[PDB]
Amino acid sequence: EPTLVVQALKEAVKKLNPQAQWRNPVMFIVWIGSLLTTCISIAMASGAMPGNALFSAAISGWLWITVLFANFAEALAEGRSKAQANSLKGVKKTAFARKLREPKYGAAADKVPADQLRKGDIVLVEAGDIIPCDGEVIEGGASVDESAITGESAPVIRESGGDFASVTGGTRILSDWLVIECSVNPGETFLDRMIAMVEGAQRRKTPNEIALTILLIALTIVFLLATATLWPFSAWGGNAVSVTVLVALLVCLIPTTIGGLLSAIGVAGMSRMLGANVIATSGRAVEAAGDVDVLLLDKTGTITLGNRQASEFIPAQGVDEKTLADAAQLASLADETPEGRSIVILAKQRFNLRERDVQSLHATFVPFTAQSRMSGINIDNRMIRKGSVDAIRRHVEANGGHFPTDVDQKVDQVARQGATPLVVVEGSRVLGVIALKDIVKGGIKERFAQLRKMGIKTVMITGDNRLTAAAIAAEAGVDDFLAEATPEAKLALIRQYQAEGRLVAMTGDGTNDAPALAQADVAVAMNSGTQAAKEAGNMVDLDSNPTKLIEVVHIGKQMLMTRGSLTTFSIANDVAKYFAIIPAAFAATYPQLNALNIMCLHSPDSAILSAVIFNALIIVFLIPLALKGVSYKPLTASAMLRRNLWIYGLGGLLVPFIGIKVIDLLLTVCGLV
Amino acid sequence: MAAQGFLLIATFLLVLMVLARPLGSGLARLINDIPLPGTTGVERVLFRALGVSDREMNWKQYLCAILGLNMLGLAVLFFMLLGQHYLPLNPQQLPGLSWDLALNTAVSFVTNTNWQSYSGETTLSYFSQMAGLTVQNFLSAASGIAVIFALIRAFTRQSMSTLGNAWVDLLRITLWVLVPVALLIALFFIQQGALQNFLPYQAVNTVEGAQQLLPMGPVASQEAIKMLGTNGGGFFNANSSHPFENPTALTNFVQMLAIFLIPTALCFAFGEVMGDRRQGRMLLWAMSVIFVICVGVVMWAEVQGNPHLLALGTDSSINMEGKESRFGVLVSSLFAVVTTAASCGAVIAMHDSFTALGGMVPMWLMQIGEVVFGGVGSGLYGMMLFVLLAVFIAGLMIGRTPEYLGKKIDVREMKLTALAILVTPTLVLMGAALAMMTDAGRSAMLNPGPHGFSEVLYAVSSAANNNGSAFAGLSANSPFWNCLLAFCMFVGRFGVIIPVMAIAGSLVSKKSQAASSGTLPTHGPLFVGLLIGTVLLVGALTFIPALALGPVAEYLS
Amino acid sequence: MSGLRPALSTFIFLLLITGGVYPLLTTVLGQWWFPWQANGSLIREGDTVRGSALIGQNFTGNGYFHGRPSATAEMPYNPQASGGSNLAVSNPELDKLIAARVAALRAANPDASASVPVELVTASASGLDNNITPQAAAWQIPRVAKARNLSVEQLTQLIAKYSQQPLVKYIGQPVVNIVELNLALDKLDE
Amino acid sequence: MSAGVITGVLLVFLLLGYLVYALINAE
Ligand SMILES: CCCCCCCCCCCCCCCCCC(=O)OC[C@H](COP(=O)([O-])OCC(O)COP(=O)([O-])OC[C@@H](COC(=O)CCCCCCCCCCCCCCCCC)OC(=O)CCCCCCCCCCCCCCCCC)OC(=O)CCCCCCCCCCCCCCCCC
Ligand SMILES: CCCCCCCCCCCCCCCCCC(=O)OC[C@H](COP(=O)([O-])OCC(O)COP(=O)([O-])OC[C@@H](COC(=O)CCCCCCCCCCCCCCCCC)OC(=O)CCCCCCCCCCCCCCCCC)OC(=O)CCCCCCCCCCCCCCCCC
Ligand SMILES: [K+]
Ligand SMILES: [K+]
Ligand SMILES: [K+]
Ligand SMILES: [K+]
Ligand SMILES: [K+]
Ligand SMILES: [K+]
Ligand SMILES: [K+]
Ligand SMILES: [K+]
Ligand SMILES: [K+]
Repeated sequence: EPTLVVQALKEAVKKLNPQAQWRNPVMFIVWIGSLLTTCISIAMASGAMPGNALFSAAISGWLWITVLFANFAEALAEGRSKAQANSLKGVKKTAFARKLREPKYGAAADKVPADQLRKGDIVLVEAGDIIPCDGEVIEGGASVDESAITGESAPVIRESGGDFASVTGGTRILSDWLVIECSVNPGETFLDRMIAMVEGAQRRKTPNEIALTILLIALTIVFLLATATLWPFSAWGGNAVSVTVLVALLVCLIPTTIGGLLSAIGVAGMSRMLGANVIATSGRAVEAAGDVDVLLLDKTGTITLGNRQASEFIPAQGVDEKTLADAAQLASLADETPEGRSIVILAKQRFNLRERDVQSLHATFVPFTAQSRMSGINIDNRMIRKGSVDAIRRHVEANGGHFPTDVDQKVDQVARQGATPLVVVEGSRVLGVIALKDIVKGGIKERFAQLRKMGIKTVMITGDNRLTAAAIAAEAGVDDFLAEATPEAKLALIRQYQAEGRLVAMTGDGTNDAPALAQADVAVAMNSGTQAAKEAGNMVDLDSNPTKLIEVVHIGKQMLMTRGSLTTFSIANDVAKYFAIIPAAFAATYPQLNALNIMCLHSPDSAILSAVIFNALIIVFLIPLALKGVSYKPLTASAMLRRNLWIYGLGGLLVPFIGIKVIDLLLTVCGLV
Repeated sequence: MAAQGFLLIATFLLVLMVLARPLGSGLARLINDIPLPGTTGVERVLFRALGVSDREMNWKQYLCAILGLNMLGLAVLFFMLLGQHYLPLNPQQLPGLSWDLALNTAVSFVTNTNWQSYSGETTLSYFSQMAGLTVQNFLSAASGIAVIFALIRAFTRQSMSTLGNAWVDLLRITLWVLVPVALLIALFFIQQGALQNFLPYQAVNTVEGAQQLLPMGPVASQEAIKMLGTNGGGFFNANSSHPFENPTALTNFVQMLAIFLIPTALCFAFGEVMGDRRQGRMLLWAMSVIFVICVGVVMWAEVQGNPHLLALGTDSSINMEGKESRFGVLVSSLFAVVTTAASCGAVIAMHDSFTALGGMVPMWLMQIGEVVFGGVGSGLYGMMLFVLLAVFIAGLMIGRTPEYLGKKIDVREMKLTALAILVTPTLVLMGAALAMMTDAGRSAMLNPGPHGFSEVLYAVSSAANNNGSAFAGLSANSPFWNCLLAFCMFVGRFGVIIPVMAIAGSLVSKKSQAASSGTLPTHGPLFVGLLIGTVLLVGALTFIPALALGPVAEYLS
Repeated sequence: MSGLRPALSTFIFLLLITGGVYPLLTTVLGQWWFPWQANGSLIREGDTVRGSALIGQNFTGNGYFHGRPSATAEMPYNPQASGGSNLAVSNPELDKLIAARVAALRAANPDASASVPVELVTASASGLDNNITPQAAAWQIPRVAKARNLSVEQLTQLIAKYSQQPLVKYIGQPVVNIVELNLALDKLDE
Repeated sequence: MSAGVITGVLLVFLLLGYLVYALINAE
């Protein structure tokens, strides 16, 4: 909780407008009770009604603090989202654009800010200037630092080739001029869509949150009825219970923990989804991704799914580590595969490899091909192709070069280590081998076994033959594998998996597998221009990782079970709330009821203040759990229910006793009451 | 003492399950629209004569049918009670009832509550007892069993837009499950000492020379339908304490078996018709655990009675006040728990004379919603609402969409379940509040201290939760009391029936999935304990302050 | 229109079938199989009735057996108002009534034990209670024997004759029919 | 009754009506 964010969010909180409060019925009831207790306190201070006129004031102040804490939760979640929003948008608020009239560079560069310019224009960007437009490229070439999307700062080639000519967002260029024709208008710009997403928080509630609010409202109704009927019941026996005690019991009984933390949970979970390089338009799709029973992972362009990434560089006899990393960075520069992205990221992390001056090289770049499983460039007359070891062995044996030496025991060593060997070549001489290690610390096999223990099934689709698909399936640990994939075959697979009443979540290409993505219940689209994807739906994956649907399952089950755990906690606290307030509330109506005070508290007003203070402070103490979700252990459904009960139901039955006791002890030592 | 009570609980439970499992199979056959053996051939002729073609109807038509028949019963009973002196079978030539008592009795006997604000033997005639009370005891029970039949059918049927036939359901229930079993029970009651005559009130020359006017009548048949249909509307002032009503301990045992017979058989029928008996055994395990704990607590509280009896020179402190002598204190306690758990107004013992702790647990156990072996079908769909809450909470815990037995639970089901669970506690709370803010409600009082508020709260809970068991010290013959309790009975039964019917009509439109490893099972000790915790925790969160101002304050006093 | 036909048809059929046939069949079966059980179990002695074998009578006589208290309207043992004492446990009115009954029974039975049985001082649920425990009957033996000039052994034999234990011990309690016992006592003495 | 009692009862009824309306709605 950094101060420069928390203070500004508290400043946003301080507007306690009733219009912003009545959308949440639980804390609108709490707000109404707070205003009622405040008015009672002012009337008692003026002289309208007798009594303490300070106990009521303290109760009203702490109820106002409860309302402010719920608003602190909601605005803290909104500010945590808006920090990541302004980490990308804030550069483009104060910038400039270089306009042009013709695609030729040899023209007068017109100076227009172009912050509201329509589509179909022509602009220019050069020498580290921020790209202000989102369109296509007809000519030019430069290295582009996609920090605003990737978050790892890695150069990509943006040249007119057919697929590598699509800029996105306010993204930093690094080499030289690159003419751009923006094909969108503001509002459908990527940064504008992220603005609409971060300002689109809790505009439409998900069905899970709607049903949870229905249950919370029903609990609010029964608690309100009991509290309101206590005055006629206790007015007959002795003097009536004071109204401020009734309002304190009402607020302290109503579930205000989950009631104030629900929107915080939703916004923080969607912020966590945004931090996982996933563009989700609505949270209903995220909840469905948490709700599915089978997972389909389309491997057609990537290599060994997406868990395997670059770990370390193994050189050769006739090359140096710096030269090997230079060749690998130049080869994988023109690769949007997660493997090539990992190669670029590892090279940057090792030797700080940067801008390469692609236009001075004058090399035409060939991207990754699904059938060839190859990716390389055309510098001068040599090929810097790289890929799988069998494919590159076929490539080097297709020419007159001699077969490489010691690479067999090198790839044997990395296979004994347990990594996929990625090999680069200069055209005739093998320049080394790269070990692709799994990025999951616990292991992708253990993660898939945990998914199996969760009851959710994992299936991957491979475009290669039966042997490669079986090998990758045995290496990963999946349940079913497919070979020779066609869109008709995958649509039929989705239909026959849905035929047994199961929900299908499938990730794949948004441009090649769009009907099957629409057929699937959840669609984590990847490798797209993202414009029509976000228009149609089709939850956009940024770094095109096929295994991030597991990450959505994590962030899309964690939110739901955090909601359930906090709901059960807020329900279960009320037993200790009874044991604290009921003897305090009925101290004068029935003095025999002091035997129910099982905890040795001092005075009834001290008990009421202690219970109200704990009810206020539990929201602050559960801020980190609501922001981070729950660190949950993937097991069977019965085991998860048992663990969640043993943690949160027993917490709700135990820790309010301890908290009320220690708050009353602190009050008695400090002498306020 | 403790061994005798445990033996009584165990014997009653095992005999109940043994006698109720074949009735569970019979109710399963009625649910699956399969005619009973020996009934077809004349059932078709009866439906052809009655103009029912067994046409399937949806939830709107089905609920409208049941509600219209209930209004017809209410109107017929109200006119019969107003004009009972014109009707025959008047041994004492009793006058017609007042408007408030007639309306309260009509609403009470149509809403399967059977609250009595009067003395039967000096209020109602033989024709009134024979027709307007027994017919309503059949019809309200048949309506409840029909509602739970349609709910079980909604849980079975996959993507259909209809539920069943209301007239076929009520006719089958009344003619096959109700009339023969109540006939056997009434024949056993006449085997014991119970009235099934129509003689006038026989004057008795007492041995010491006093005068006794014995109230003869057709008592045994009304007893049998009262016990079988979980009704509780007695012939006399004492709903089951009268020796013309319960002459023997065997008769009392048959009474408790007949009370718990149809909820147990309906749980067994649910378990059989779902295909998996584990859900019915889950419901039975939860209700049996709560019931055993409640009987143990009430038996201990009645054994550890008042110390005033020991102080004023008696050989034992057992609270025998307000209890019959032919049945023990343990039997009276067990019947009190049975009748306050299963929505039955019949009482062996006067519940005012119970200890505060032994009268709290009947009160709380009927305030939770009357769901532990409750009503006749009524407690089973009360369990359905509570297990909908339980499966929603458990689905939230496991991170998946809630799903009870294949069908997912959505916003509309959540709204209707929340409303149905809201309906009866709000009636209890505002009815008791309105009774405590009016001198008309505070003038009918009998006992002082917190026991008086206990009496008021118990009466309002009896009206709203369709029990009819009364703290008999409260004088509910006031017009304000009659109107308030009648409103509570009406809104309670019909505003629980309507939203659970909308729940059934929402559930028929859904298709059940396949039970995967990721789906939470709805059986086992974990889910039984979760459902028990849900029911007791909701009942506590609704009624701990009221019980603290009433029976808890009395017990600590 | 469409719904007024089957609703009315089903209602009239079920009303007639239940309300007519079920009590009529139950009544004819009762009067055919168990007479003097469906008719009230009235003890008939020479063209008059002396009470049922189930209801119970007010016995304030010194030579009779005193049953449980009744507390019914307009009369102690009033079958026209078969209610019960609904006084609470914490009721001082019930406390003073119990104390008065204890004092009255201690005055009436001096030769018996000082601690009276619970049944003889606590009112029943229905005031028409014909039953007391055999321990209460044994408590009442000495006063009846002294009043009627009889023996404790004969009174014990008569009580055990009119003691009706249930079929199973733990579904009820053994009880003594007070009205039949007093009638047999008067028939044996005179 | 009294002014405070009747305004408390009416405020409870308006809060109950607002909560029932919120339960009926999905926002
Ligand atoms: C204090 C004791 C607490 C326990 C009491 C006993 C509870 C049952 C014991 C179960 C444990 C042993 C069984 C092993 C498997 C366990 C897993 C399981 O799911 O068991 C299900 C178990 C059997 O199911 P299953 O074997 O898995 O299914 C096999 C068939 O495919 C399914 O079809 P089916 O089962 O209908 O067909 C078989 C059936 C054919 O059905 C019939 O024709 C009629 C029989 C059905 C009713 C059986 C009697 C049920 C009586 C229950 C109440 C007993 C008194 C308890 C009073 C407690 C008072 C404190 O014939 C049988 O074989 C019956 C099972 C025999 C086991 C019970 C032995 C009977 C003696 C009576 C109980 C004595 C104690 C047992 C030992 C416990 C340890 C002390 O349930 C039953 O016994 C009968 C099913 C219907 C009744 C279930 C409702 C239970 C109500 C609980 C009341 C207890 C009070 C609550 C405790 C309160 C504490 C605070
Ligand atoms: C505060 C939260 C506390 C959470 C407690 C969680 C306890 C976990 C213990 C950890 C050890 C487990 C490790 C082994 C797991 C597998 C073992 C197994 O077979 O199943 C045992 C079971 C696994 O669950 P499952 O998936 O359903 O079983 C699969 C079987 O195939 C299907 O079961 P089955 O029928 O086939 O089993 C056959 C046999 C197998 O026997 C075994 O092998 C058992 C092995 C473990 C020994 C421990 C005994 C467990 C069963 C006894 C439970 C009664 C005592 C409960 C003690 C709780 C603390 C342990 O069991 C029997 O002999 C009779 C079973 C007949 C079923 C009827 C059960 C009697 C009703 C009792 C209900 C619960 C007590 C009332 C609670 C009332 C509180 C309000 O784990 C349990 O221990 C269940 C106990 C849960 C107690 C309920 C906690 C209630 C707390 C308040 C409610 C909170 C509501 C809050 C809601 C707020 C919003 C509204
Ligand atoms: K609720
Ligand atoms: K709370
Ligand atoms: K009832
Ligand atoms: K009654
Ligand atoms: K309820
Ligand atoms: K109910
Ligand atoms: K009910
Ligand atoms: K009900
Ligand atoms: K409730």
